[PDB]
Amino acid sequence: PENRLCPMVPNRATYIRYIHDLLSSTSGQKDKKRIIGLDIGTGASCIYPLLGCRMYSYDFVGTEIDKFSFETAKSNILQNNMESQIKIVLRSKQDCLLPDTEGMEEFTFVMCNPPFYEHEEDFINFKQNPPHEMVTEGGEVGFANKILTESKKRKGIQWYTCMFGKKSSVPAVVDKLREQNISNYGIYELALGKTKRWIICWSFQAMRPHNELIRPSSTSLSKYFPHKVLQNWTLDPELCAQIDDILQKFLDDNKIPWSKKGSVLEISTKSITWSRKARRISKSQTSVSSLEGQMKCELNVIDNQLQCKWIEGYDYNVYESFCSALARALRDNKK
RNA sequence: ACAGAGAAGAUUAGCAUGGCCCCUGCACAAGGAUGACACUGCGACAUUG
Ligand SMILES: C[S@@+](CC[C@H](N)C(=O)[O-])C[C@H]1O[C@@H](n2cnc3c(N)ncnc32)[C@H](O)[C@@H]1O
Repeated sequence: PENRLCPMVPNRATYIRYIHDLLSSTSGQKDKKRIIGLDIGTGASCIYPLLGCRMYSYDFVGTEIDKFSFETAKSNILQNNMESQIKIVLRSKQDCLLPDTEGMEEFTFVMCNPPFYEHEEDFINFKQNPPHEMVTEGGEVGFANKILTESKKRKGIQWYTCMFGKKSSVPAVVDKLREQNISNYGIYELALGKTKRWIICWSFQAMRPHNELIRPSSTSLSKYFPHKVLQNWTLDPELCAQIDDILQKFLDDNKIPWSKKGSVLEISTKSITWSRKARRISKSQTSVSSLEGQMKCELNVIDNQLQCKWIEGYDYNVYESFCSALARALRDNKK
């Protein structure tokens, strides 16, 4: 009402589906536990908790800055019957953006939509069409810097996300992420007519989501992409026959732990045992007996292909080494 | 009714650069080969909004 007064945007729905895919692609053996969310900037609409409840039955905590917006969020949830699922908090301009858990479990994800102006003169200079809601010191980069700074002290929250409305933002915030050595992040490019958006999610945990969620197809921001998670190959009929035997001999001759999972073949590596360094260190008397770096990935076969999708790890060297070894394994059998 | 095109110049053919798999090697470096790759450079061109 104060700033939105329109339900036409489906970007809220797509942001929530991105949350769902980012969680369901990174859950694993973990049970379907109660999931609680955080909406920094719940606003007088609180669309994010509402559609994260009506769509996947999550729980939510909404942190607001404005008295009117806090009251309106309370009313909205009161006539929505998620009183027992969602909570709302009013905070002053100086409070930390991440509220205390207050005895419950730590949030599974934090998700925001930072304010995106700096001055009222700049408001008018760019677009003050007739309308501290849209004002902050630094913009969507300064707010993201605050969130990044406070995300050192709450690492239990798995998936931190932030939404950016200017392409120039992605360089700065991704540069700060690389300064703080957050390897597991991602950019998701949206599309609404001509408008584009950038969901720069970042986590401090091992689970890596799908490529379609961290690496956008367009190579415009190719310098800012996270590491690769999936490396696909194309097969030919003799390999499309001997694929099972070749994968067996590869994964068994290299001292590589593995086990099958129905229609998907798995792996569980606690040390690189396929690199040349692995066999040299095993064959040379040295104090270290393992090249560190965990990994979980799945090798599946679909229609003359082979996929190596990463599903765990803090280190990209292990994934790249396994991918290259597998590619050579295909090559030394196709011919 | 209020957050990427509204622009730097880009992308790309390409030439370098960098790791990765392979071989050689005790290590580091060092070297070849190859071909699955970029969070690195410069653009013989080619065309755009
Ligand atoms: C673009 S609005 C996000 C509104 C969101 N799209 C919604 O569902 O209404 C930016 C938000 O930043 C929040 N915000 C700004 N500074 C804050 C602070 N210090 N503490 C809490 N929230 C803050 C405001 O409450 C505001 O809702």
